[PDB]
Amino acid sequence: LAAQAFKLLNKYRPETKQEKKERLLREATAIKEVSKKPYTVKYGLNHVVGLIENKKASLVLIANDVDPIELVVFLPALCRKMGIPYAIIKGKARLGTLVHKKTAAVVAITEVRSEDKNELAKLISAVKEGYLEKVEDTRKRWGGGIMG
Amino acid sequence: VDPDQTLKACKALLAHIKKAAAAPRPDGKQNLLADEESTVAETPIWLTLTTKKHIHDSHRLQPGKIILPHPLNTSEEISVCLITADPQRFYKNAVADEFPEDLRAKIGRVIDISHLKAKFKAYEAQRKLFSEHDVFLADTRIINRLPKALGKTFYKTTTKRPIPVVLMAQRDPLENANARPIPEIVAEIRKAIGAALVHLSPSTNTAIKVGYANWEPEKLAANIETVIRELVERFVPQKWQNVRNFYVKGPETAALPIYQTDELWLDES
Amino acid sequence: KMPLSAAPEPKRRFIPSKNEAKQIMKLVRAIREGRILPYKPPEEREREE
Amino acid sequence: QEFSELNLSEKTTKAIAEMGFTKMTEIQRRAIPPALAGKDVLGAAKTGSGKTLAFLIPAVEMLSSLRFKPRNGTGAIVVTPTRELALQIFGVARELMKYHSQTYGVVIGGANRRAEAEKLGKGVNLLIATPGRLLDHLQNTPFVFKNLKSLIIDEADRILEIGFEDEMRQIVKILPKEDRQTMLFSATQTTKVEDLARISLRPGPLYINVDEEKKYSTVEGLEQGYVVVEADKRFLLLFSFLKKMAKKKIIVFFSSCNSVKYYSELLQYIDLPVLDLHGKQKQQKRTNTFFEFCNAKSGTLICTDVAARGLDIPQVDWIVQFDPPDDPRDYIHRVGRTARGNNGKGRSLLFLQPCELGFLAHLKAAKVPVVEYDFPKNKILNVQSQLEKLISTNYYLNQSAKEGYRSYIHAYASHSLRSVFDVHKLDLVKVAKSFGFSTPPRVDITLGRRAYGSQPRQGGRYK
Amino acid sequence: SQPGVMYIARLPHGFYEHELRGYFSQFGEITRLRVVRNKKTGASRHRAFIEFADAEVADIAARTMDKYLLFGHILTCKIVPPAQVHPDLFKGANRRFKVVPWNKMAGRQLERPLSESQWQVKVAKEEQRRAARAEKLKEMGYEFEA
Repeated sequence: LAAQAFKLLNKYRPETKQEKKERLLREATAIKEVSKKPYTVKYGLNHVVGLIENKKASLVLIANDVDPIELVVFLPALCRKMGIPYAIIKGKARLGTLVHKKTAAVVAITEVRSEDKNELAKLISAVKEGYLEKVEDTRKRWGGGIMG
Repeated sequence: VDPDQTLKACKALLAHIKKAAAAPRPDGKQNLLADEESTVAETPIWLTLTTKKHIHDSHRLQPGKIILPHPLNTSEEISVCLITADPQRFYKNAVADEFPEDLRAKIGRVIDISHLKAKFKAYEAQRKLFSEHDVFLADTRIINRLPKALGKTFYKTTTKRPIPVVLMAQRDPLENANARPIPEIVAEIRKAIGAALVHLSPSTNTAIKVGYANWEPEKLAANIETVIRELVERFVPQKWQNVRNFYVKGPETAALPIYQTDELWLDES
Repeated sequence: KMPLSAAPEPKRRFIPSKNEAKQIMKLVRAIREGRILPYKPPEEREREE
Repeated sequence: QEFSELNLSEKTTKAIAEMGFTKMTEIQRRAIPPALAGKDVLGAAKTGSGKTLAFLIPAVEMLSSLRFKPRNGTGAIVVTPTRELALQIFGVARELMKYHSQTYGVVIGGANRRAEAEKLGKGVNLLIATPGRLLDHLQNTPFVFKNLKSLIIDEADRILEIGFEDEMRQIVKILPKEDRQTMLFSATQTTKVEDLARISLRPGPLYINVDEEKKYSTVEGLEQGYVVVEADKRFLLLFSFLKKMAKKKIIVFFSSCNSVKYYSELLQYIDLPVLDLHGKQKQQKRTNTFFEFCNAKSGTLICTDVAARGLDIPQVDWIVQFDPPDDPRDYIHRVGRTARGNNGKGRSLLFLQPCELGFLAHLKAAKVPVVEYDFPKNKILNVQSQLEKLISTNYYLNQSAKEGYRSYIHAYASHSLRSVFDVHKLDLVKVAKSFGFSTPPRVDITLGRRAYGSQPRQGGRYK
Repeated sequence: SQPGVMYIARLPHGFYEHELRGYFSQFGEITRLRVVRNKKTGASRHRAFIEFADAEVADIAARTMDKYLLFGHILTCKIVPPAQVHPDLFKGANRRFKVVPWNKMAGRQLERPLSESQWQVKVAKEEQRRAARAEKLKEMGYEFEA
């Protein structure tokens, strides 16, 4: 499921600095001598929290190794409250590679291009059938212990 | 084929359709988006053939076009989808400078094969495409790839199968498009909109849509005889013998016959 | 079922970017002064080098 | 008598000339000259005679003659039962004060309380208000209302019907009484209306009667058709209807002016030609549009039910009630009679969701024959994806959709028949999908034991 | 030691017979397997039943392959309880479902020469079915001959 989600999110990666300057130079020389809204993976903790609260996010992927874990403990409950499907992924460095940064505490996808909307929908259903109900009973229970 | 017998069959069928549509429904409700003239107007008239043997040895998925004296699909309520092959933008601009009075109005969307396999790959998308338009036209260059792109949603039935249109002349997509020029492209599509469609199914029954119930019965009779004559010597194997029945038909009524048999074999018996 | 914020959406989220417009105009001014090199498609850079 | 006969100010004459009004009705001709003389007025006119100008001309003349300024607070207060009537009167007052430096504003339940508080603090000379919000602003917000010279109470029968009796009692108690001219209007005459006229007006009133005595409210010669449609498909059904019943005459009623404006822009983009009558246009534009619709072979006009309450409805094939009716008794009887027509019978269709079906039980109690209209699912023209793309990409249409959604929710909340039409039973996601939203925008649907040893207060001052 | 039957649904096109046997043979030994298929056209109904010898390995396979996103299909791997196992459920197990051309048989039977009296049965069937059709279209009114 992480492989499927990262296939979709690799389809919707943002642009690096080189591609952005290259594109801007292209528009500059085109003006010297028409577009739709860009669709990218949304990142940044405060930005993603604002997207979840306004019910704009469609799928939320939360890293599991945020060292100040307070920055993300309320995030599964927040996604549950506002109704956005979420999943916990292994590695903030993995989410970082996707957004061209060293790390990323959380990423979110809000809307996509037409040609893979169905795929996104299936992925959403996948996590809400493959991760959310396997977590549903153990999300409430205390963990750990040395009983035995 | 005796023509005034087909004519009185057209009177009988139209009278039965008019009487059935005017009958009130007994559930205590009335249809809101339907009217008697509209319910009659949306009702087609079918012509069914019962060849003694199989017309084709397999399922031919590309229809055959018969030119009619009085064409079909003439209402402005009908919306047409054009499926091209090379730059859909070229054909979008071609529509933008085509015939704005009728062709431009009828044509609702123009899509390429690449965007067809991209945006209409799932079954919901092609079901929505099926539900939106009612007359589909496709360039002969990519009509072979359509069974895969438009699957069982478009090709289990025959009513809205893509109609082949020639948009070629006598490759990088953006720099040129090998196509015939614009006014004959208009004629090719126009000719193709009003045309009887023959579908080479394996088994005997072959129903051809020929007209509606708002038509003059003489127009329907002319349509019947022209469909008979262009059907038998072009698509029926071993010509004017295999024919057994030509049933004219309403969708919810019985089949009125035009019976053409004295003999039911060939020489072998 | 509804968003928490009832604040209006700024018009900037429906119209093309203005920061990129300023950046592109700055690049246009730079090309006109000859300070920076114009756009060449990558196949031209490949066949040149 | 024409409007040029009275010695009005030149600003007021010019404004009425731009509206296009050169002749009066009976209520204007019989109320404006006594009210300009300073006499309190008791009226018996109904909605649509022209009572709005009849109480707005003396208020505008008083405000202009005493040279009111925004630092002087409210000079005249017009109390209306519902928010859409208040908005119609606000549009009329905006047209009337085109040349007047005086300010005008609306205070209605269901809007921003803090923005209305700032608006009242800055100074609103003519205040068109709703009783609950007017009482709330009079009690808890600091604004000047000490220079009040005119109190108009409009449609008092409906306000006493909704249950704003104690609210108006506290309103009349709070408001200043000395040198205040009171003008109260009601289409009926009950005991509560008499009580309100006794507490509000001075000992000497002037009782004016402009009312038809031959009201044909017979409960047998009628036939009301209805269609049961879920919320998320409602507009789609209407659109399909409005594309299938072309070459015909259709009148469509919406609950609010904002939704009429939104659906007008929406149908302009979705290539369905309509004509619009909402209270954000010039009165001249509205009269010309209604005249063009009245003398046409086909076409459809969309308007508010309270806006076409005072309208000479022509012969039409279809009268469609898309939104819940503001006055169900008036809707059924009078709108069904105007839908049936003088000639070959037109039909009156009502859009019902599968949560307001108790209205049918009401139609069972009134002994009104009903007709159920069903529709096939495959004949609905599905333009939902195009609608959502249009709402997501166009900023003006997004704003109009939000305003229409809020207006629909608030008008549904402030409904007389709260048992049949309850906002709490409404699915906001589906109705916002009907308006063209993926997610429903945020709206406010709403807008034991006593203490141990506590005896009632007998002294002290609380502010 | 009782066998464990496993119901696997939402099959992708490709995960049919030998791929199922191999992939779940990595999970443990399979006694039997059967994919339900259509009569008229040889084609899977996206549904299969696999019988393992060990019930615990069947539970393990069904648990860890249940909501598996394979080729755009989320699988349905549920263990059929021992009390609800139908007796002849694996009737066509470990057998190929051959694709048989029924319509080609019908066409070449239409070609096939009947000799002398089966054509008399042909015209007899033709005449009283024409008689019934004639009664039906004399109910509404349309005359025919020949």
